[PDB]
Amino acid sequence: NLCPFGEVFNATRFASVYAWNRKRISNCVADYSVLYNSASFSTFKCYGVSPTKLNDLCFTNVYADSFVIRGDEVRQIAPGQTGKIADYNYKLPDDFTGCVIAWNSNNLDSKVGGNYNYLYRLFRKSNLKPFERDISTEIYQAGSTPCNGVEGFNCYFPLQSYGFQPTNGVGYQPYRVVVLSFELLHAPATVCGPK
Amino acid sequence: STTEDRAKIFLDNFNREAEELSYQSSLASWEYNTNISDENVQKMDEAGAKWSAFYEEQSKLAKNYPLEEIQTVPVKLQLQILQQSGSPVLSEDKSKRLNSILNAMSTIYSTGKVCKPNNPQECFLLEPGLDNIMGTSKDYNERLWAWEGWRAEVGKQLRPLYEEYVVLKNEMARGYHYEDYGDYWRRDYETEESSGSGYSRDQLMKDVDRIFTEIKPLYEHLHAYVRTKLMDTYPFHISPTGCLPAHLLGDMWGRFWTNLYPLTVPFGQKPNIDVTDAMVNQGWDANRIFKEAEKFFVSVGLPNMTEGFWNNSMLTEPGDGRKVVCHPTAWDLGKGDFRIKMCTKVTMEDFLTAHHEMGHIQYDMAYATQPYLLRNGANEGFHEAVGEVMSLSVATPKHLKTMGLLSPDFLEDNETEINFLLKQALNIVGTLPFTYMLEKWRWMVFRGEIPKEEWMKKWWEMKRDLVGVVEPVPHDETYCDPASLFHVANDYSFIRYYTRTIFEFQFHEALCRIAQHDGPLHKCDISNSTDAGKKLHQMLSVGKSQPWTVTLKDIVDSRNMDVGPLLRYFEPLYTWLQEQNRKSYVGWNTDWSPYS
Ligand SMILES: *[C@@H]1O[C@H](CO)[C@@H](O)[C@H](O)[C@H]1NC(C)=O
Ligand SMILES: [Zn+2]
Repeated sequence: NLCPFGEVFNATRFASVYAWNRKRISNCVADYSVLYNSASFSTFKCYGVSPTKLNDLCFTNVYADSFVIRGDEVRQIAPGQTGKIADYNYKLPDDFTGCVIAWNSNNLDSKVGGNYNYLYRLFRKSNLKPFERDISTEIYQAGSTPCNGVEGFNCYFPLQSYGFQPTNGVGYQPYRVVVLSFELLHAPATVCGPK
Repeated sequence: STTEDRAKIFLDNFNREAEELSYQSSLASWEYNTNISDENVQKMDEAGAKWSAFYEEQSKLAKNYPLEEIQTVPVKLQLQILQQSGSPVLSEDKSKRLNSILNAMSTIYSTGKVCKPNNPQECFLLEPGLDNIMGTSKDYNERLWAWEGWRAEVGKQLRPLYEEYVVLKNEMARGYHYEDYGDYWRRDYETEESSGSGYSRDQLMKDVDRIFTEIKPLYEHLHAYVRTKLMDTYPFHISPTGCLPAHLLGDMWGRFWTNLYPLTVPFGQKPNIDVTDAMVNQGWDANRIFKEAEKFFVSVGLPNMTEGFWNNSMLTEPGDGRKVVCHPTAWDLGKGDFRIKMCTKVTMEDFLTAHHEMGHIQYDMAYATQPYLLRNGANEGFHEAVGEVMSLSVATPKHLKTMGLLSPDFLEDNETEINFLLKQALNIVGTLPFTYMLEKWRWMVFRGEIPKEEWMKKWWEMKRDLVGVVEPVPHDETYCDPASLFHVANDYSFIRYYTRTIFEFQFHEALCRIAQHDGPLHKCDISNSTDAGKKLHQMLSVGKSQPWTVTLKDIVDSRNMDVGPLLRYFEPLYTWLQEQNRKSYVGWNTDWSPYS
């Protein structure tokens, strides 16, 4: 009963930040040491739990969230941060207990001319709640004139496309993020470290 | 909701869409400049048309948001910049007439050639033909031919166009609620929004006027020293008390006196400081020049260069059958891509030029945090000033000694300082009257103070009073000698070079004070001073987000332009020029002319 940590990190396809994928890791033993020791990850910051003592703790379920953002947006994933990614795309709670892992993927997710297949949400009526996803494609009304389902004057499409090209700087390069969320409830724990 | 919140949404959509369209034009223009081809020209023109059409469309949409109702200071600047920059309110026919006049001027300037007498088909162009003659020749009649020929062939054709160019530009500026095209140009320095103390567009004229009165002593002594030295080279054509002939000032327009250094050198026997031969012997390559430049900015605490700069830039002439535009440039492509296009050569000139353009990239790297519209210098002079301030420290004898390029036993005499300071003053100081005069004439022409009937009269009346330069040949109103310069015929302001010189030495004094430099300002090296880089980084990161008055106060502790640092920089030369200008008339007579 070994945990399928290899599939979520070593995945050929990652999702957009507005449509972040969640995978339940359960009923297995998890080696957190081999993940944190890998120098392939540029970001490995754990909030609420010590990264070194991750292998000696037990939780009920583990949630792995996957998406792609820009380089300057890896800060917006952290708890208590605000921005178009945290407010309208992916929000982490203020009492977040888990780990955030990211690494540069310019060699894979960047193409000459632009990979416009990764996209994000620019505008929204209200800010997203913790661990919430919005897949709505309804036109946004910025002015008094009604949109009536047509893109136009003061009517902007909520979802706009990231533009990743190989010549961008590290800030504007694509970054793959994997967020491990830990849950402990009054139920038998299924995810534990090899002890 | 408020129109402020409604405007923030409009600028969010602009910044996102503009960054992609500007990146396409920047990547396309880079391909033409790094691979000249008729195909790449089409891609560059098409990508640039998409950016301009989107810019001009969103400029009209920005007018729908009233500026009075916006309370946040970033958005106000972006809406204000967008509304005023594009959307010509001029008529359909006039807008095309302006483009027809604007495009024609650049063609007459770029393709206008002057033919020699006695050889009607041996005709020379400004680059590199007429520039080499006007910068190297010591013959009166040769230079007068090139001077009048350029003035008559290129200038006379531009005269009827320039009269139509002024009225069309004034009508355009009057649409943006400005007085004239000069007022429209002076809005860069307008700290319009402040509690009180808002820097006025008219105040720039006042402060610049004050600067000329403060720099006149040093210029009048430099004018007298050049005069006495030029009389040895041109014996019977220069007056001991008259103005300086125009065609003998080292360039076609008298913009820079630096090429007069062989004729005005203070101490000839003292050796120069050229390290080019040492760099060749020491195996220096293109990588060493830019990497040692990276070390200098790293020493003050400024960030390392992006790795994309090291692999995506044209730091040398590629050869490889690719035709390139070999002109030093710093590229802010628009999405973290920072490159430098330079056909470098193992020379001291290119070594200093590398620091001047890397300084722009360090500026560009710092203000990338701000929105796209606010991603530029606070005013016109801030940008190039930063590049020259860094270039001043690397040319000091200590820096060349520490880099191993200069011998440890190089003689540092007062004789060597005067030679260096005169070469600097021939370029730095000599241009300031020429710059003040050129823009004063244009400003006054736009304001209507000079009729077309007296255009050339006031041009040379001001040339004689303000610059000390006299027309070699009488010029009718059929001429347009102001337009004979690139910046005038290509719709470019010239007051940048005035203000950048003031701010440059203001930065140099402040950073050298912070670096605890012991000695004169002209031997200062800010290297290894992390405190100086901290003050510099705070200025570069701000960009146009803050008023330039507040931005300047954070580094030099002054809200205004001050010539003190520039005059104090040249104080060793001022006291030397004053002892040697004994036995010599200092000043000029407006009435004397070589044609009389
Ligand atoms: C990712 O794949 C490499 C081999 O390509 C493997 O060595 C590594 O352990 C994998 N990591 C994870 C987290 O699956
Ligand atoms: Zn420059």
